[PDB]
Amino acid sequence: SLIETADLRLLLTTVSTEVEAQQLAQAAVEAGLAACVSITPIQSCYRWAIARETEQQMSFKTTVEQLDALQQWLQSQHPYALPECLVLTPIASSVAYRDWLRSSL
Amino acid sequence: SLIETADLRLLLTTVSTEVEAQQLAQAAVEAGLAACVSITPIQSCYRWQGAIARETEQQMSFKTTVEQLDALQQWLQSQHPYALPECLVLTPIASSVAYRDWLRSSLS
Amino acid sequence: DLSSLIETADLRLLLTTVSTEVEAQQLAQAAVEAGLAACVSITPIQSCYRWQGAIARETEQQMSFKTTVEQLDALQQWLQSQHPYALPECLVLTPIASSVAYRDWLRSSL
Repeated sequence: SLIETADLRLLLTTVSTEVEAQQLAQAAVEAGLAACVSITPIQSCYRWAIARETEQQMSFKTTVEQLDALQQWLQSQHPYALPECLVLTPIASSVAYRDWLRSSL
Repeated sequence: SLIETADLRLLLTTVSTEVEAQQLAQAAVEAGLAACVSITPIQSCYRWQGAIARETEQQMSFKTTVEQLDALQQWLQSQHPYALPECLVLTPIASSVAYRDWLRSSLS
Repeated sequence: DLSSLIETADLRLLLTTVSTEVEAQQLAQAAVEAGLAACVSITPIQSCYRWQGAIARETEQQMSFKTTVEQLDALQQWLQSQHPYALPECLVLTPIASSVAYRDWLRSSL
């Protein structure tokens, strides 16, 4: 059952292509910067004038210990870009999932 | 109108296929454990069984109250196709008065 | 600023759903035009809920409005005048960190 959590983090960022998204996910998990990553296609509307672009939403599961390192490494992979960077803190998790995630880093 | 909230919860998990996701969503709602469930197709990448895997999955977001969360999670665990399901819980910090009321009422 | 994470308390994500892609695109455009959000993202989903006593499953568009707490009230009030549903979903999350560069872009856009 559930345990209240303060040290888990979800890092949400965007990249332009699926190819990049698949590569970033794999190398992030390979490097121990995230335990898992999801990729979701989205359409974004934003001011840059108003642009409408199709991109990939990435959600990286990680801990507060690995977060700063993860965010920097991601930016090193597209240093020209000014990507979305938003982090959420879950208030709870299962014991088992929390332990797997921490063990994977 | 907007109101600060502390008793709403979004439980996030993933399942393999669309059928699995539809069945689990319907049954949670029918059990009165979630007010609504959203399902989004995703690709995931993770370490499992000593390897890095890339797979297509369905992201699920169960909208519920703190009162039903422990029950929903115990139920999920008995019903989930994965041995170790993803289980992450987010807390909204605000809602409309009318939406907050709708969620709570759906589970009353 | 691109490489540095900072704690944020002033950023907000407002989540709602609408029925059609046309609706979503029209709302997202108008929110950015009016300075109420810096960025709006749209994602196709399926949602399951009880309606008129029966379990319904419907295709919808999930929207995520990225904004500040200074604009959040105005956004929500504006949404209620412009949303196609009688009782729209409205859940707001607080990101607790961002990059210096993204937070500044977001603030400067509003």
